[PDB]
Amino acid sequence: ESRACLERIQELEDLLAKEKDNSRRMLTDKEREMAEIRDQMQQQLNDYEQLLDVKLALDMEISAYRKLLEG
Amino acid sequence: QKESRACLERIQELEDLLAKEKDNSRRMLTDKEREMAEIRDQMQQQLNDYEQLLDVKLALDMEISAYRKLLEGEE
Repeated sequence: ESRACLERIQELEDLLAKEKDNSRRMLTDKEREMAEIRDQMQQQLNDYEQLLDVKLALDMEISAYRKLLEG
Repeated sequence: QKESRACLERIQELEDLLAKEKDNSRRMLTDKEREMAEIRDQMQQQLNDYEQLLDVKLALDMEISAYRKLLEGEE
């Protein structure tokens, strides 16, 4: 084959290997971002469930106070 | 100036493979990105709810304060 053809084939083989490496890196990183945000969201869901519990415990305190007033 | 058919067939193949890799990559990134914006959206929701419920809580504390004062005896 001609020398100019071999160089172009070689160059494209490189760019394809380079590109497959870029895909692996960009995917790894976007999964890493994904795991950070889904954990952030889990912590938020937990803050809300803890707040719901504090709220539910005050409902019961309210009841005990009503029992003292309305008894 | 000519090149071989086999060579051209091989350059074109690689050029196609390279553009497809770029395509595959763009659309996997796009699917991540749309799933992340969908998630940052549920986090916006969850936070508005939290603030809403914090308000219920703050109002229960005021009611508790008022019952403690109302029941309070002298001396």
